[PDB]
Amino acid sequence: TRPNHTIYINNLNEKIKKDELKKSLHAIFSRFGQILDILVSRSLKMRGQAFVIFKEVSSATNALRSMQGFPFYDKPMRIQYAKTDSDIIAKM
RNA sequence: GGCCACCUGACAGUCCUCUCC
RNA sequence: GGAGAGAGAAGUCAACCAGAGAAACACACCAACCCAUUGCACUCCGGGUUGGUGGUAUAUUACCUGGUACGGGGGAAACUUCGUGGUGGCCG
Ligand SMILES: [Ca+2]
Ligand SMILES: [Ca+2]
Ligand SMILES: [Ca+2]
Ligand SMILES: [Ca+2]
Ligand SMILES: [Ca+2]
Ligand SMILES: [Ca+2]
Ligand SMILES: [Ca+2]
Ligand SMILES: [Ca+2]
Ligand SMILES: [Ca+2]
Ligand SMILES: [Ca+2]
Ligand SMILES: [Ca+2]
Ligand SMILES: [Ca+2]
Ligand SMILES: [Ca+2]
Ligand SMILES: [Ca+2]
Ligand SMILES: [Ca+2]
Ligand SMILES: [Ca+2]
Ligand SMILES: [Ca+2]
Ligand SMILES: [Ca+2]
Ligand SMILES: [Ca+2]
Ligand SMILES: [Ca+2]
Repeated sequence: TRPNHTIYINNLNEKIKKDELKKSLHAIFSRFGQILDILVSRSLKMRGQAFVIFKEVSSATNALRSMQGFPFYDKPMRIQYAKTDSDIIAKM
């Protein structure tokens, strides 16, 4: 997609509990820039996926490039820019 | 006296309907 | 959301009333597995199995203790005793 503040991550290990997943995700993407929020749900349609909202688009980009395919909980991470702005960025 | 279905009724954390706030 | 009412599923129960009073079932939540899902969201929330926990279910229908209504005993009497849905079919 086109650059976005938020990156969409899928092909994540569905067995990891929400709290732990969000914490590890925060630990791995922290270095690219300030993270405004990380959204994760284990519902039928959202499981295996996560939305990491960066304060700066440039951070979404470096994070996406450097971490594409990163082995996370035994599965290579797939990353794309989110198709639309996350509410906090849009309502901003 | 027992066992199954069924009938009437008592009981009425889900759901539906109605009234009021 | 909340408060009433109707109906009523599941399940338990049976002469009626009252005091005590579980279980069953329904529902919700948690855990572990299994199945399904590769899904672009920002109003939580897939299914199944096993186990567990919970509620003005703080219910009421078993059971328990009192009386009430007919029946069977016994006793001068007083009174004291046991028993109390409809229907068909099948089991000695
Ligand atoms: Ca979780
Ligand atoms: Ca979740
Ligand atoms: Ca890790
Ligand atoms: Ca795996
Ligand atoms: Ca309710
Ligand atoms: Ca008001
Ligand atoms: Ca309210
Ligand atoms: Ca209410
Ligand atoms: Ca009713
Ligand atoms: Ca019934
Ligand atoms: Ca009671
Ligand atoms: Ca009780
Ligand atoms: Ca129970
Ligand atoms: Ca349940
Ligand atoms: Ca699974
Ligand atoms: Ca698909
Ligand atoms: Ca979208
Ligand atoms: Ca939205
Ligand atoms: Ca929600
Ligand atoms: Ca009798």
